[PDB]
Amino acid sequence: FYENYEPKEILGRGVSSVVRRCIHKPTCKEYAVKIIDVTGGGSFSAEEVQELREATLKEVDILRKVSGHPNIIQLKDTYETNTFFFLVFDLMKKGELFDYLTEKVTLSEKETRKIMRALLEVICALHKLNIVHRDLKPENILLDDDMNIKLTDFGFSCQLDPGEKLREVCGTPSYLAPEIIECSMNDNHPGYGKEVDMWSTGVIMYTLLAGSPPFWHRKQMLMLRMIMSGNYQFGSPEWDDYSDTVKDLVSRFLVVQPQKRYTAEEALAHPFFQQYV
Ligand SMILES: Nc1ncnc2c1ncn2[C@@H]1O[C@H](COP(=O)(O)OP(=O)(O)OP(=O)(O)O)[C@@H](O)[C@H]1O
Ligand SMILES: [Mn+2]
Ligand SMILES: [Mn+2]
Repeated sequence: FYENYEPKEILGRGVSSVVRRCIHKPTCKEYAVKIIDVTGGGSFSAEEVQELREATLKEVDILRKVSGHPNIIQLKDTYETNTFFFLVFDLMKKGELFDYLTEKVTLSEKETRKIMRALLEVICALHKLNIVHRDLKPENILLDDDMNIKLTDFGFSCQLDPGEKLREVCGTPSYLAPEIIECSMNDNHPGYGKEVDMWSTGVIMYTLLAGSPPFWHRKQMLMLRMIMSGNYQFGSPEWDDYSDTVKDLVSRFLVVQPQKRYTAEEALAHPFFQQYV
């Protein structure tokens, strides 16, 4: 990696990796490199290190499969050694949607419609290929020069065989679909699928508008109970200025029963996105 790229400053860090800005020596163009330390540390037992190696490979695999979409991050180069993985992506200058939301506090309904439209189009493309992202959140949505969205972080992503379900619990609890929490509680649960992305997308859209999570609590225990029950509300002091149309959309995502939750294709067909037909 270091023979072709000059490593710069840290752009981010993950549980087992570091993301740094870097310069491609030959071209002198800048990129971002996600460096994954497969060996990690203590909890990284003989078996764990391999758990990561295989996961990274899946990540790269998905990346390669979705390469080419205007709003998905583009994997440009990869390198591997007996310890680290080096994924090279185009550099996202305006950073994370999370950072942006941090400054803006909340976003307008028109801006949110801009972002949501692009996001749904991405998820629609991922779902069309039977790929579940499993980590849809503001932190994994980056921004380019023109403030256009770029979905990143396919570290928990999986391309599913027809009818294949998942059972592992991974991702930020606040964005976890009820099915994921259910599954962890009971082994006799049918596992989960793509629909989890749609719940996450719901949490996201809500937070963009409200500047806060639909579900939250001091104790994770009750927070999860809230998610499971789907007990969230359009807070009286915030949601006043937004149209009911957006509130109908948000509510169609936050549906505890996967089978009755909106799909990306349905979401995009909702009134909220039909002004110029
Ligand atoms: N192409 C990019 N351009 C700009 N900076 C980026 C890029 N990709 C990642 N970063 C930054 O690094 C952070 C981590 O990237 P990424 O989400 O892939 O890491 P991770 O270790 O998988 O994350 P997590 O801890 O959520 O699992 C991002 O949130 C972002 O701030
Ligand atoms: Mn991430
Ligand atoms: Mn990740």
